[PDB]
Amino acid sequence: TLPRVKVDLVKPPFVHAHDQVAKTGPRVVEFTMTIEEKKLVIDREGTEIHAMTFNGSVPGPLMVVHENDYVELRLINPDTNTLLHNIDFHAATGALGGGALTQVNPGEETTLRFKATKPGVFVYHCAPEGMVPWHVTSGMNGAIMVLPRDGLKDEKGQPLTYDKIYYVGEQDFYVPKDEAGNYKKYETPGEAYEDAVKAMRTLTPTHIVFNGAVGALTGDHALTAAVGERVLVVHSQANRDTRPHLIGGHGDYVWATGKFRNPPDLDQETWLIPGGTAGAAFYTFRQPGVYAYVNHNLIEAFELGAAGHFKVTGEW
Amino acid sequence: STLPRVKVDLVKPPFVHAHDQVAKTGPRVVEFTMTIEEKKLVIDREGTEIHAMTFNGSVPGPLMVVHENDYVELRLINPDTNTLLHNIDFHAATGALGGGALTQVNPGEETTLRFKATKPGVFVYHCAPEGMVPWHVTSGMNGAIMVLPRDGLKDEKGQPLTYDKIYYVGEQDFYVPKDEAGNYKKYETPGEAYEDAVKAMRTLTPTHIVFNGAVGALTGDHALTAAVGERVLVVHSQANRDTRPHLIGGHGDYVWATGKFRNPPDLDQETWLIPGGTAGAAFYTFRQPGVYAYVNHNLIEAFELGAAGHFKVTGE
Amino acid sequence: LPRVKVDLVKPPFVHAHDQVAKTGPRVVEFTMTIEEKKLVIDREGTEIHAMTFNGSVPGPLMVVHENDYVELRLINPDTNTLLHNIDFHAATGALGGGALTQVNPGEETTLRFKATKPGVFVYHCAPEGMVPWHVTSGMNGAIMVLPRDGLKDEKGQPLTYDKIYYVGEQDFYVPKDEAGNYKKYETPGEAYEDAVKAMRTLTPTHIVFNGAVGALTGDHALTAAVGERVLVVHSQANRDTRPHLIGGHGDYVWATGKFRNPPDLDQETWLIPGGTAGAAFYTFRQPGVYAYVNHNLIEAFELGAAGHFKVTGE
Ligand SMILES: [Cl-]
Ligand SMILES: [Cl-]
Ligand SMILES: [Cl-]
Ligand SMILES: [Cu+2]
Ligand SMILES: [Cu+2]
Ligand SMILES: [Cu+2]
Ligand SMILES: [Cu+2]
Ligand SMILES: [Cu+2]
Ligand SMILES: [Cu+2]
Repeated sequence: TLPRVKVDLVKPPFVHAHDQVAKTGPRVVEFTMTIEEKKLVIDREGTEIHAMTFNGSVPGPLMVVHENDYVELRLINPDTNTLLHNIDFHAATGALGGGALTQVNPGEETTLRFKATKPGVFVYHCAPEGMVPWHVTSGMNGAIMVLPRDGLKDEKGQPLTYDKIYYVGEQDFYVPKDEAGNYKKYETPGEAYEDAVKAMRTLTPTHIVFNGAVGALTGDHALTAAVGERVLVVHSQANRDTRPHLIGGHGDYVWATGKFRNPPDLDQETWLIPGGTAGAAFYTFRQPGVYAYVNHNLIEAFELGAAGHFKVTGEW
Repeated sequence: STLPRVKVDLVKPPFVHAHDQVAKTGPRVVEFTMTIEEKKLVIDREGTEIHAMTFNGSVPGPLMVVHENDYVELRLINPDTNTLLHNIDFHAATGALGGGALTQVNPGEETTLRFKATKPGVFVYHCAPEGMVPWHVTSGMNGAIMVLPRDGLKDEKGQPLTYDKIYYVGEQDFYVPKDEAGNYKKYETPGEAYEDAVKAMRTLTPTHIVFNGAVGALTGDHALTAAVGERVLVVHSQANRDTRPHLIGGHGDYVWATGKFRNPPDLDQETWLIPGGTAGAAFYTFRQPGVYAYVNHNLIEAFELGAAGHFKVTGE
Repeated sequence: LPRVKVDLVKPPFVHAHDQVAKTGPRVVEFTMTIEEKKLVIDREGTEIHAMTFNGSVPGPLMVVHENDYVELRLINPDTNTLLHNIDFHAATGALGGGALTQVNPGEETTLRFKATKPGVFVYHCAPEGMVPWHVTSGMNGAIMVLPRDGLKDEKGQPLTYDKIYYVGEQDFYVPKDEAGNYKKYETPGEAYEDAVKAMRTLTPTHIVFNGAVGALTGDHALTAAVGERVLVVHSQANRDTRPHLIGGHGDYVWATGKFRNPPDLDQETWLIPGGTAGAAFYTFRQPGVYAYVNHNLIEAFELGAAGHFKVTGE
């Protein structure tokens, strides 16, 4: 009985078009994603890994719906892939049908549907029995935003409207090394499993990056904004704690654990986003220049890759 | 000596001894008794053994429940069968190092500790022998105590929150020493493992992280149970290292991440951070039947290190 | 706009100030001299090349009122060998607009920004391409921007402290050799290579309060008297920490240190994110000794994140 509306997901950090304040009532929003396993270069030294992704990107695209809409996803696992995948949504309640029904082997496809009853930004990631850590730390995760029917509100209940929105997915990678110390390459994901588990148990990442690779959000790929623009930055980490910080700016309004029924925190310099969570920060640029966006464990940002840039224009 | 007295018999986790959410009488002296027990314990599927230091023979120690402004009187017994000096620190107590400077007992002795529970919330209690604190805490000597508001739990709006079931999930990080051959080492006595224990703790990387003392301790047969419609409170603690609870398929409807009840709970949490040395409480109402997993959301720590349990929910 | 000059003191102590502003907006002037020097951080005599503001780790705590202007005269004497560039989490924009603020040995620069947001903020070195090395070498501190009307509890009522202490927690990554022994270098430049290798392990060899193991114990223990209201500013420019007052509590806590937000009550332990400064308010009710620790007990009692509070009274 509910009207359906198709959406075309875009590669992060960008987000598909949508209305902050819903212009209708509940609806069934239809999304589509194609799982893609592929080699990926994550740093400047040509370090390669077998990434497992949603739509060929790390992180997966940001989905945006409104409180009480129905999210319908068509997940496709082409026969070009070699592994089983089972998507999991933190915004949903229950098993969504059961592993047997959600699970998708190479050459299969399935449709999921659940009601987004809670407003906020949530993490979605793969959860294949016995290999959860592996898929998640291979890039198989993203986030979905469930906006309150009439947009975001400040601590006073007054509206907060953003002019721009970016989705920064933080990914921790655990690239296995040999005896010498050199990183290792593999022909297929499976051959990497053995060493991958061993590397993950060290609990020490070799790389921590935004949008899939070192520098992915710097240079000409830097995020953009103009003096006076209100920007919303959705940040997620599906497996490890992170602490975002906007160098030269602040988090005017922050939902560190990303759930909008809770009023936001003000004037945050840095905020902690727990592993397995998505967070959202709201900031209004008052000056031009270059603003870095980092994980404030500076070793993780400047050594392992967790840093990006914000190019802001306008007159000083 | 003016206050009425009541005796309570502690039970083994994840269960909690009988109690009233809404206090039925005024301040009382609640009497508890615990026997320290040093013993070999198997913590994983591979039969790995360690010398555990426990309160009442379990890891974690039992959950003590009292009401705000009651007096907690604990009789701590260290039988001569043990070999080490022990004591106990309550984060709920004031002065005397949480009562740690007053509860030093050698094997063959016993002591009675008493303090007023002036602050509502869940607190961690752990052993703190001078010179060997981390060693005892990471050997399993820690638990938690809940000081309920005299009027029970309330939501972010001041309305009562009543739970039908309560479970105490204690997360424990173990640092089992390995030899040059990469194998886990065994010992004749606790003190015989000190040197290696300290060297293993300084790596800051746990070999195991478990719920209720061992891998799978809360899975399968020993899975937590609930029925559709039941409100469940889950008290979760970690005496030494940060943790991030997540109920797969569910949420934290009302959460006190740092566990202090005078602070309004956070709503719709997908995952929440409980700091090392803190006890947290999450309230959830099951809507769909099935097996819900309860994990530490650093998926490597949960699925590779043991921090994962199960929730068997019945109903339609 | 009026200008006053204030003299900074070595932490854990804080320069005198008013909790409630007695005047309107002003320009508070501070001066700091960078100082690279060898430093012993543990009782085993382990030495490192510390990069510091005013010769101490952490740097001194600066205190101003919301909307005051902070003007800092940063001096990098020629007796140093590295270039430095200060960064303030309290400031908006990249301070140095018309001119660069980096300062090579033998140069100085003046910095000025408006403290528009109340709370405690981290300030630390941020040199192009060596940020983590300087920050983990001690070059960081904090600045408190008090609300004009002083602190308030969750009910909007005033909170006044009798004492204030600044505890800077520092994580060090001292490089080891083949045999597992800490390495020593002649200058900070010679250590760079091994330093980056040590930091990449993400595992500190030392985590200390006020620059060294035990720096806040014994004769240097923090002091208070029963009945006194104490405010403890705690910062960590690079790694998460979880303060805990053994035998006490955080009656009022601003874990992420921002005052426009009501504090949390009755905290046993609170998480302060890396790159953040937090503040805890407590009223001592009993005499005796109290420990102040990072509640990852291994980091506290094995790595050095522990200090003492000697309290007198009835
Ligand atoms: Cl910064
Ligand atoms: Cl999950
Ligand atoms: Cl303690
Ligand atoms: Cu997958
Ligand atoms: Cu998850
Ligand atoms: Cu003990
Ligand atoms: Cu403790
Ligand atoms: Cu510097
Ligand atoms: Cu910073």
